[PDB]
Amino acid sequence: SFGGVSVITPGTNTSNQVAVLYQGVNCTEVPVAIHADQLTPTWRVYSTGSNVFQTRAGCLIGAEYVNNSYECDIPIGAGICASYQTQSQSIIAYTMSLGAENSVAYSNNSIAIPTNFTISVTTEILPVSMTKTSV
Amino acid sequence: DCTMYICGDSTECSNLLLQYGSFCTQLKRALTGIAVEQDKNTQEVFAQVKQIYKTPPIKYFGGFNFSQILPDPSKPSKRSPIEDLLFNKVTLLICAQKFNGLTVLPPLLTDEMIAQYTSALLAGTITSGWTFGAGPALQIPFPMQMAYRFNGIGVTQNVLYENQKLIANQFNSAIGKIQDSLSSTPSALGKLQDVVNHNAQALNTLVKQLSSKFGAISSVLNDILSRLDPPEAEVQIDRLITGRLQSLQTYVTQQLIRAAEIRASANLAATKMSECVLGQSKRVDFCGKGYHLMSFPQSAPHGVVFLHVTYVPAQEKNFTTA
Amino acid sequence: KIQDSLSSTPSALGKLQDVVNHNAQALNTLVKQLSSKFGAISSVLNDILSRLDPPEAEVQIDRLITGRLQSLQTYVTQQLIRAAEIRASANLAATKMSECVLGQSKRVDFCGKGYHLMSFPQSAPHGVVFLHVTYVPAQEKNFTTAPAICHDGKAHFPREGVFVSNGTHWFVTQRNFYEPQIITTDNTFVSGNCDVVIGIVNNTVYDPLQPELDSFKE
Amino acid sequence: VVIGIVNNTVYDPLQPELDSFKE
Repeated sequence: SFGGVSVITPGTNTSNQVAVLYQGVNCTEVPVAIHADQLTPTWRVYSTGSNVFQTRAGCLIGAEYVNNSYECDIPIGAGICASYQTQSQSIIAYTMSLGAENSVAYSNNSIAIPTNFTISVTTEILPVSMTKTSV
Repeated sequence: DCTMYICGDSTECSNLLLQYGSFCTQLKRALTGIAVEQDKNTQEVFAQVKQIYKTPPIKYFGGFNFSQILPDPSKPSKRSPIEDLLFNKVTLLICAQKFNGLTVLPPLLTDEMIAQYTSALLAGTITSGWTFGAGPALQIPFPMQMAYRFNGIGVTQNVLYENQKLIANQFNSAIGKIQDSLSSTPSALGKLQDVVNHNAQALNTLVKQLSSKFGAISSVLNDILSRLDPPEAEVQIDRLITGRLQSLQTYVTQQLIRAAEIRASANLAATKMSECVLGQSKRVDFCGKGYHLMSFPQSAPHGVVFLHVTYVPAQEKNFTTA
Repeated sequence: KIQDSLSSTPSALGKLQDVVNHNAQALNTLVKQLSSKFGAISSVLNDILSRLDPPEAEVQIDRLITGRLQSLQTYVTQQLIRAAEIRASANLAATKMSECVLGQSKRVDFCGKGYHLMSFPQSAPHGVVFLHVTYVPAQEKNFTTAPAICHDGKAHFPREGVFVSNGTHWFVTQRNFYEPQIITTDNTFVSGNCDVVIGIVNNTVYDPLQPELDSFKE
Repeated sequence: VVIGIVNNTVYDPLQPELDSFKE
């Protein structure tokens, strides 16, 4: 029943907690049924210990789902993102948000015309060349 | 996964593989880079709007019927009939056999979010015109916008106002043949099928390549250990590791070229979406044949479909000029 | 504020840094690969020549030659792809410099978000930086419009603009800056009849010539 | 100076309506 493991961690300069994602394996399998002297990865201290969430891109251990929406920080797959914020700081796994809803007003005899303007300056960086070498 | 593909979950095979250095840290980086590039490609094309606009409940745009492109709330997903027809024309034991170390990762953006993005673009381009490509959406009646667009191709705006009903009927009749022209001809969506066919065939060939002797006793590790003692069985198996590494190199080598080929088309699609949709184009034969007026995007599996509305002169008449 | 944004954000120049970062680890791996035995007795040629006779030395050193040749081929194979990837961006930058800098571009979202006005280039290590000046409309205001106006039983259309009213009097103004004006016989052109367009309104159009004329002609 | 020019008359809206009343 082999699978694959990925380590989701924030910056080590900031925190020291990690979340392990078992990709391609449902939660009910070995991920929550690990046994001593039975599995290849030596580290097993995480175990089940609650905070077990099922995702279409595998089962991840160490984060708790929150029914909110923020910009994607660390991509996971199938529309799930994780970050390191408050609920005393833990690791959450929310659903990616496309943006804020905005209903437009339409009428058959209405129009909108601006009265002022604004000047803005934006930047753009483009590579042009690479280093030369010889062997 | 190198270890399982090259070595049949053995131990001495892994010990011999360890002597080849970083011939797999290099192989495990290119694929991750390709995956990140693929994730960025779809985001660069569709994520061009700050907010998610929604159409007003009332839908009467002066005679133009946009029901064929607007989302359908009756269906479980917010997909237009054209989008469903496109989605039902691309088909994606072997899939459950690839336990040799070859997997497939799911895309970051779900199709139900690409549909939301497409709906937002459609609402913005049907309610505000091209004014929402610079700042916020600005109100304008649809006939006024169409008169504005006719004014950009050298035709006086009075032509639309004096022929509004006929133009609306022509547009409604023209948009009513795309569904038939797609449901009848099966080769229209032929470009998108190759993208998955090549990726399936490459994996199939890579899996089939595992049953090669490579100038050795046999292609089965257990069979070659059960017949020869270590001192020269170690030499014999080395041919298998060399051959499997050489075979695995070509796969990523071809994938690196295919990634660039796909990226070029993704950039072209992004440019088309930014120019033909969010505005009006003067470039000849860029947003269709004739004089470009408007465009609407639709979502397809691993691709995008554009609908170009153009202006084509009808029957002529010669004269005498000075 | 450009200088402040550059000095505050430490990851603005990320595209240029990747180009020079990818060209160092490649050489690092190419030089670290020299420590691999490649299935031989040792990774040192002198050690092999000092421990074995020529008849077997000429066999033991072939494996290292093949492995190093393969490791050298992979490097140039990847560099050839990276070179084309850089060349495509160089061509794009050349086109952008030709269009946005030496003129004004009508292409939407090509030389900045908004209505492009000007552009200036700036030199950077292994790259180039552009500065796009645009024009973004500020706060707006809704109004009430009408497709046409019919004064003497004849339809009238705006020559350049759109008819607009504040609720009491009708006006004509341009499409990107509010500037009301009185409808005259030179701001509009007559075409068609008074029963074809949908949504026309009844109003009058001023004629500058007639009052000054009959005032003077009398 | 023009090649292929033709001879015709251009109507001036000013003349009839502003001379009939000016009479």
